[PDB]
Amino acid sequence: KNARVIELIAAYRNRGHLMADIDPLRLDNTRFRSTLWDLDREFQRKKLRDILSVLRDAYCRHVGVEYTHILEPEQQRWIQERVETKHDKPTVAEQKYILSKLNAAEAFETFLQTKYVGQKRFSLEGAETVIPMMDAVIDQCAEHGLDEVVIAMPHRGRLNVLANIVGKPYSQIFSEFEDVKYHLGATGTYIQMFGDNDIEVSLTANPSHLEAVDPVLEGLVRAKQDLLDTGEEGSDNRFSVVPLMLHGDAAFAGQGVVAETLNLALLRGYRTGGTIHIVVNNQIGFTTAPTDSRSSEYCTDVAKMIGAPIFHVNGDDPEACAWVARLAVDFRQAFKKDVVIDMLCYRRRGHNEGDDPSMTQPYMYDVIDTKRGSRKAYTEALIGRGDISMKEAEDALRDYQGQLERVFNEVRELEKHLATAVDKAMLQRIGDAHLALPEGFTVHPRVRPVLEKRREMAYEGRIDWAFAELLALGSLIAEGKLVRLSGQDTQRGTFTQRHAVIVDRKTGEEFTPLQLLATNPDGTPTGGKFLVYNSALSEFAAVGFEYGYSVGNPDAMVLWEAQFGDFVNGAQSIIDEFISSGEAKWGQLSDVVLLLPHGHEGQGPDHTSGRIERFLQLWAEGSMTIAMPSTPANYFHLLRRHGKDGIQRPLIVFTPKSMLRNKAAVSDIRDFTESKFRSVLEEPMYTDGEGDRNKVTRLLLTSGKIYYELAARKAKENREDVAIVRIEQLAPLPRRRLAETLDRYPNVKEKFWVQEEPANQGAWPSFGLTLPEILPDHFTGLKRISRRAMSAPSSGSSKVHAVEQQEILDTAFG
Amino acid sequence: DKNARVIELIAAYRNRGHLMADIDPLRLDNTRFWDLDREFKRKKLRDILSVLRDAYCRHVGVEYTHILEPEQQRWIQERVETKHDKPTVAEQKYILSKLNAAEAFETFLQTKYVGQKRFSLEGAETVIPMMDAVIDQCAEHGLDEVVIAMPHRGRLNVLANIVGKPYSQIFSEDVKYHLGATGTYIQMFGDNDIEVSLTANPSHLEAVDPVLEGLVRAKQDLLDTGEEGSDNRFSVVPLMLHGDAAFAGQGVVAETLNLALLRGYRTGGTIHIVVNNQIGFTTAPTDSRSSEYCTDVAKMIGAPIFHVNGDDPEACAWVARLAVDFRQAFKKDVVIDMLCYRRRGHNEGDDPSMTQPYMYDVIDTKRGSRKAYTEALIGRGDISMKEAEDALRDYQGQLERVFNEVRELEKHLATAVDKAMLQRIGDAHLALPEGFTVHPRVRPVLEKRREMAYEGRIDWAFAELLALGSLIAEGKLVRLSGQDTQRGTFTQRHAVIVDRKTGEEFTPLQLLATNPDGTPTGGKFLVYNSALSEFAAVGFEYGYSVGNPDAMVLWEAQFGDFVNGAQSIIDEFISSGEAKWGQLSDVVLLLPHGHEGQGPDHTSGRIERFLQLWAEGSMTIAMPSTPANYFHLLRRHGKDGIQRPLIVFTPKSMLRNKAAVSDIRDFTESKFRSVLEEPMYTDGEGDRNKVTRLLLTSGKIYYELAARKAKENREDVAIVRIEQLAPLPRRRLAETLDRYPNVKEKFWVQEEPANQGAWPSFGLTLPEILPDHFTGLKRISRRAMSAPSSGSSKVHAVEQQEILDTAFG
Ligand SMILES: Cc1ncc(C[n+]2c([C@@H](O)CCCC(=O)O)sc(CCOP(=O)(O)OP(=O)(O)O)c2C)c(N)n1
Ligand SMILES: Cc1ncc(C[n+]2c([C@@H](O)CCCC(=O)O)sc(CCOP(=O)(O)OP(=O)(O)O)c2C)c(N)n1
Ligand SMILES: [Ca+2]
Ligand SMILES: [Ca+2]
Ligand SMILES: [Mg+2]
Ligand SMILES: [Mg+2]
Repeated sequence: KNARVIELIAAYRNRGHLMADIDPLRLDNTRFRSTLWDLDREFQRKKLRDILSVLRDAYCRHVGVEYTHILEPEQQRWIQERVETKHDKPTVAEQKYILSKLNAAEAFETFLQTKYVGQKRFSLEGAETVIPMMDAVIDQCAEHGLDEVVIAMPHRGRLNVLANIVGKPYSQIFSEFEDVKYHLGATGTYIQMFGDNDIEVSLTANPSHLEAVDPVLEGLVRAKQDLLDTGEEGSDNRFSVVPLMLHGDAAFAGQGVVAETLNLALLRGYRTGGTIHIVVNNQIGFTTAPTDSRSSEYCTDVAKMIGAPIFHVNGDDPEACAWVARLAVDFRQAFKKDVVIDMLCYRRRGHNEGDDPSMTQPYMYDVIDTKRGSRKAYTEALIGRGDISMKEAEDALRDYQGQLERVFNEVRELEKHLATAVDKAMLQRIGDAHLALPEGFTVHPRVRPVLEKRREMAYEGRIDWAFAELLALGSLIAEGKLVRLSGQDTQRGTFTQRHAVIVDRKTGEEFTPLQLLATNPDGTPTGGKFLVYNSALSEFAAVGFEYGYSVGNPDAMVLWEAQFGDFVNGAQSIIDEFISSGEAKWGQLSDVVLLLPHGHEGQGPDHTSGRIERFLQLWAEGSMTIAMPSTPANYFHLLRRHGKDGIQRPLIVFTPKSMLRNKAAVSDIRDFTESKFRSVLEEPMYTDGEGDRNKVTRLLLTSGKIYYELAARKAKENREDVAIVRIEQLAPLPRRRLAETLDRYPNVKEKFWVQEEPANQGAWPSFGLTLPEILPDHFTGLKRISRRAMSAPSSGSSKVHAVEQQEILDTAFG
Repeated sequence: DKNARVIELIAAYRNRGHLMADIDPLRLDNTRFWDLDREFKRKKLRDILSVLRDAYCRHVGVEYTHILEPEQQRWIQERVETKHDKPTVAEQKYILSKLNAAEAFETFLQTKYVGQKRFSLEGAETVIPMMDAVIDQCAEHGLDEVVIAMPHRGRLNVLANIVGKPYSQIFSEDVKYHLGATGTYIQMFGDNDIEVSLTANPSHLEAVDPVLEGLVRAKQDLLDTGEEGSDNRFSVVPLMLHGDAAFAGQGVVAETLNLALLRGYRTGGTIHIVVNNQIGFTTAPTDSRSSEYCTDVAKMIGAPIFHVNGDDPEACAWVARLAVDFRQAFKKDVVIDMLCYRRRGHNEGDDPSMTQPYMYDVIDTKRGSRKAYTEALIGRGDISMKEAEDALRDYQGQLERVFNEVRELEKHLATAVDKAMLQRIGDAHLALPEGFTVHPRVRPVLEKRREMAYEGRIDWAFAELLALGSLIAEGKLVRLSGQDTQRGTFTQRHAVIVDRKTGEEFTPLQLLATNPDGTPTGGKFLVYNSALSEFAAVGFEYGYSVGNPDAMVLWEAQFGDFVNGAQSIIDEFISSGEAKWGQLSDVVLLLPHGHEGQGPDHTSGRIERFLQLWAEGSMTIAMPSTPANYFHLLRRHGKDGIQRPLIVFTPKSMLRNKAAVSDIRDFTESKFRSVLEEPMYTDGEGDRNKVTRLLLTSGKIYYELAARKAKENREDVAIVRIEQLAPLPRRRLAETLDRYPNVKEKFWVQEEPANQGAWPSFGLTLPEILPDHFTGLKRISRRAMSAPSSGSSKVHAVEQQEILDTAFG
């Protein structure tokens, strides 16, 4: 009999949530419907009736608890102890405060729908309990003495969140009203009602693309945590900046970026010490029922992927919603792990103006039409429970009216009225750092010559691309800059060229040579730091995270590296919605760098192109910098200009693969110490040699590694009649430098744009249209030499590639 | 108290025993690992404990207590917690032959050719007898086909030893590692056979996952099995292979798992095999995931997960067969996490000890699962010394055969319908089932559709249903899906209508699947509301068109602006599948497009990006301006006998523009017109010779330009529409412009920013393909923008008016 009791306790803990009264609409009519002598027997000693009452109150009332899937026994025990105890009833003051938050939320929803037209799609009606729930999250974070709560959410209830959570005044919110305000960033200060603490509250910008902002929030919070010296890269483990992420039920289950972002939660390179997730589960997605939106019992089932506790709560019970919000913050503080709150509610009205929701959901909306809002329900429950008197409920209705009056009145009143060159000692210091190994450190025999060659390059020149990148990042760290670099296998490098982190052959201990540059020769810190990580196998979440990280710390140097540029299309939503367009749409600035390994080498259509043409198509004056450098020193100056220009603009770099090891693609020490970024490059025979520019009758304009192949062919046939000009900066077009360079070749009779990429790809679709328009005296008659237009970035065969590469070389010199 | 401790101990093994199971063949985690004669209710505590250790703590880690269905938990419990019959010596020798063939293939591949290391299955050979066990168990269930999707690793090994392709066809002439293949699997110890196919894929890991599901669902619908079938067998099985780093990191995995039990997307359960070699290129699992297992995402749909030791090919084969049986019993996904290792470096330039010295010092002391299983069968006494010798002569014989075989290879149409068809589709909207209650606001839509069918003024929404309805009447399977596609985002479609009193669904176009005499046409209308996914949903529909080339398959974006969420499918499959793999798709993407002041995410389907991806006959790209031209576009696409994707930029407010309606004769006596002139010149009293300014455009801006022309009586201006954007209708465009001899200036007019819409490609292409017609072509558009439009509807309205005033200035 005592074995049956242990099985009964486990059944309530494991599956009690399936019986919990969580749906305020009670749509599922079969949810609840599908010995007595032992009830008074004792089984710590407790009677079976007392065990069953504790289990029912904890697991089968307005809170459905999912936690037995958690592999950590200490986390399961922590939830058990706090959920399976008699809870102290909230004070009348706390209850009145919860009611006053529901009064503010409904008074805001009432004014919006009444004052303006076309506001229905933004309505939080049937879900107003999310306002005292969010208030409880922020208040509990303030109680923990934390510094900031950063929110990401979709558009539903956003302005209500602006007024009743962020604390933005109505005059600012509805200043020259109308849609753009449902996507803008905001900041405020939350002051505790019953406490003496305060906390910063911010709301990040987002597109309409639901859940796309999720990794952006995490990056943004991580950047703020690194700046506050809290968390993973901090001295304290408080993670004093809390991500609060809101979601819709259909989007949370359907968008892949949710899983990608959850997968980052405990990674050393991406953890934020746990996110508080709130799903506004109104059991609908426009006209779509949950049975067409997901293959699981709950919209939050994806969170089981990382063993996050999940709390399903009845949105018509704001006390249970506030209690669960505070429990979620406490769990996050104790275990530094994500918590999901599934708030079951409803969408009172139609999705938008042209929607009578009974057309597609007659049953749900016949039930919704018999519902009285959370505010009225809570006022009626408190009255029935004897917690408040008739005068107190009447005073609360007076508070609702005064709050509705205030917003109508306040809005009425508003209606009435730089050098990048470094010294040689800097290069030598970065070279020496590669050999300044910790005591007893064992280097892998294949990594040892790379280190020794870097010391040699630092003092003797012939600096290759891989070392020039580290010279640029190392010199920024020495100057006090925080440098964050990440991507797939970025510590070692996809092409075994980087070795930013080296691994002890016997212990596996990591050593980061560039980190030595964060300390000045005298021993004082520079203020700089090198944060280098291997990312998860994600593009969408990883690019979103790095974009968010550059927003969170505008003073950081933030670089994301694609394994091959070909895989960045997995992050297209981030490129389209944030990187290329965030500045013009929201005034949100990012200095994020995308490194895209690019080049035709015969490795197939998915190991060849970063789709230059797509980034050039997205570009519009002053949105991004787009470059394809051909020399290590020009890449070094490109990165240093980007980190020191004081301008927050994304940089897109088309980086090499085989050209990393091309012996002609090396730079002299003077190119680092006495030069700057060159947007346009001429052949060294004309700038440093005995070449005669006046013999040139044919000019080849190009970008990237094909220059070396064109230069080798010119050298082989002694073609003095042909010159090769490189466009290093593809966007913005270096109009003046390009015009001044071409004027130095007066006998040119024909000009060709030469590229490896197909005719419908690379720089030709934009340069072929733009160059004759911006420089008509220089580029009227410009012709293209390239691969034929293709539906894929290249052929699948390395043999076909080699024939096509040779046809480009023969056409340019034909 | 003692009996209570036993019940708690049993639960502990069932719930968490998989944490102590000996699943890692490398044993890298060094921290990983009384009265027992009393009989409890009746068996001894020692025997109860031994059954739990063998079931949960040996070479198989079982995760199943997360499953909400008690009958599924019970089914696994009964099959795992019992004394299993040891495999016969014949089955053991057969598992060994599959380990011999797979390892020999690997040794041949790393010796004969250079640049192959990156495809090596060494350290993971056990996936070959595991896949063989899956397919053999599906054949034992009498199923029709197993369709495989997998990444690069072991692909050619899978082709020869699973698909059964000959070496002459495999090594004939990197492309081979991405092509589709088909074969017949013949049972070794059984009398059944089953079709085995391998689908094509890009290098983009996990991208093929929803494509496989779509492909399988199309095959299931054709075989009348599953969700849309008469039987519940789901006789076409998706077998999906994965890598451990990709399975945890790619969002498309979760999106595809989310489709597994949906009425519009279910395939009756997928068998998932993760080749968990505990590494991702140079990245350790602790940098790749925030969960204990790479397969933890599968708990999202309550799938059972089996973690298996890849050095134990018997446990791997047993788990594969159990997985098939679970899939058949519950029509739900099963995940097999095969723990193994990657013997060599990721590729030619990789010494894996540089980044993982500890793992590769352990890997260097490992003997293959072939040498292991051969020696373990001697240790067990299951095979003799002569048997072990002959098994080595099987290996050498297999190694010789492939060297000798490749040595020998190296030596040697009208779209118009009759008025009765239109009337039938109109009548269908009022042919309600007995006792059906129409929603009052849906009632006038059905009555207006009968009226339009007989009297004309046919709007866009009805013209679409006239095209789909007429195809169904002709015997075509029509599959239509997308976010809120049954009703339509703009409340315009009503393909499915909902009973106000019962919630019963009624599909008017489904009545056209039955001829007037009562016989079936062979056609069907499959219309669904999709999940809130773009990547998986677009991938699924692309896959569905590949699986049934005879189906009319349409995917509709809520707004064209959200299709960038499916960019990997557009780039890797739709735009390029034909040229890269010879794989054909006739998939239709419907992208609601147009500048109306709803912001940068409710305005553009990015025409410029699709036009940039296009290269000679890869896709058809269109932006129709009339309901009848859209009708003929869809009917041409469904009847042309060409498998080519169609990209359609569809309207939003133009759905209700009273000028954007068509006459019955436009459906009954016309065809698709790639180029459209103004009706005043083709049917009216307009004089083409008065025209001095020619405006070329596409889409709804035509109506605004035509309204302005009419207002000012501008006989000097003509508006020509390009309905088919790609391929450019060169001949029809040249012949149309020749009819306006007094034209002194030509303008391309568009709503979209200068760096967007059709101008970036037309501005470069039109003066090149038709120099006598388009030299001097100028652009009238919005200024170049970093976003598709402004955020303000006020700014939009000013910009729309500046375009109209510039065109008539
Ligand atoms: C990636 C992505 N894919 C599609 C859309 C389109 N989309 C929406 C909007 O863009 C407006 C479109 C409708 C209109 O106004 O005409 S709402 C929505 C339904 C949301 O359901 P859920 O999460 O349950 O939340 P709620 O119940 O709280 O609304 C979807 C699909 C998008 N924005 N982002
Ligand atoms: C979406 C996406 N993002 C990135 C890549 C790049 N990528 C791969 C290749 O394309 C490049 C390397 C080519 C070469 O070797 O020359 S393999 C890989 C590691 C796979 O790990 P896991 O799943 O564990 O499998 P395995 O262990 O069995 O290898 C990653 C990251 C991709 N193809 N797709
Ligand atoms: Ca900058
Ligand atoms: Ca076709
Ligand atoms: Mg919803
Ligand atoms: Mg792997």
